[PDB]
Amino acid sequence: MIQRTPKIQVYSRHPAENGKSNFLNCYVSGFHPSDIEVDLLKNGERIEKVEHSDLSFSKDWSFYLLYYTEFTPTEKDEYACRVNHVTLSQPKIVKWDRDM
Amino acid sequence: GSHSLKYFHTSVSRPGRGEPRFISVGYVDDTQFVRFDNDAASPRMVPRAPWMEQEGSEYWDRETRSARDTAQIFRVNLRTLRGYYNQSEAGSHTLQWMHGCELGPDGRFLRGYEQFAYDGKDYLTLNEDLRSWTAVDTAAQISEQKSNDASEAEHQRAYLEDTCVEWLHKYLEKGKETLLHLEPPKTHVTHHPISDHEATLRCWALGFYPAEITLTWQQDGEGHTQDTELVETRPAGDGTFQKWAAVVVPSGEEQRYTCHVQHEGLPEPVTLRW
Amino acid sequence: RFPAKAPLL
Ligand SMILES: [Zn+2]
Ligand SMILES: [Zn+2]
Ligand SMILES: [Zn+2]
Repeated sequence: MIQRTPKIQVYSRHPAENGKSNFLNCYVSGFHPSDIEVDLLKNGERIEKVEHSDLSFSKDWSFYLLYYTEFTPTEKDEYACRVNHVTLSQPKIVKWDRDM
Repeated sequence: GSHSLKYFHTSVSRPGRGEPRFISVGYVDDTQFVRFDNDAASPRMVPRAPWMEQEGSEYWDRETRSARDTAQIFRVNLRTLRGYYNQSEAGSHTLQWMHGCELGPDGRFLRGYEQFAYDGKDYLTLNEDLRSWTAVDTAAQISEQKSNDASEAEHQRAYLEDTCVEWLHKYLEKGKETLLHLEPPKTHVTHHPISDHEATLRCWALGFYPAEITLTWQQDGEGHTQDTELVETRPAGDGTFQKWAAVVVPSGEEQRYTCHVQHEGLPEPVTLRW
Repeated sequence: RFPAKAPLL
């Protein structure tokens, strides 16, 4: 019964530009077992229609999922990803930095 | 170029709730094209790439029947394995199965794969000759002996060498303009000062396909070592991938550092400064 | 093409 903790990246599909439509991605990977809670946050609040890819896994059997939502970055809106898993001692929150 | 058809199967037991959850996805190279998820009234194989939504219902009915039966086999296997390990029926367990064939540059069969995993660890692995198995414990040795008595490795080899190769050619034809298309990375360097005397140079590679790529930081002169931060290659969400590599350099000494990007879509490697 | 069956373990 090996348990692996998830790796998280929060990023945009295209380079960000305020007032222009884009896609916000949360990439979760390297985790096991498969069940996982991933939410995209806008100014701390949960976005309500988030789509995710179909469960697949890497050569080491750990799973990966992409969670994405259309969004329009602004100078004032802060976006983040909240991930929780059986391996985490607390839910992990990663803020979106348009430079990473 | 080489190509491969791969399938990844996942089955998770639901104690006290009946049938286990079965999810299966198929890939041509780094392009998913099909998915089956048994969490429905009458679940069906569905297309997950545009070049697959022209196929007749005969194909989808055939794939739905094959996927449904494999889901039933995994339900038996999960029960069998929790018998081997003397595990209670109240715990949830995962059985993962991945297999696939790989073509060489000449378009012919070169390699086949098949592997089984239970609760995230290796369980039973088909060996490179596609004739023998490798077990990780006594419990997987019963599974190996059952397969050897039923000539199962011969059955899997026949699928990998014949069926998988024949249908990979068909898939590579229907999605010719995308699957055989190489997408070069679009590259640029950004500059982020850590302190008055240090700065970060981040080298971006955006919108490339396939996912295989190499980013390295080099410094003018020889014998140098760079402590490069390297992120896992990530999907852009549109079929291409992203990656970046960062290095910390002293302020004013930025021009002596260089980013080198290699990719199948690049006739020659590209070079970047800031 | 999905395999017709999966090995019995
Ligand atoms: Zn057989
Ligand atoms: Zn192109
Ligand atoms: Zn200083």
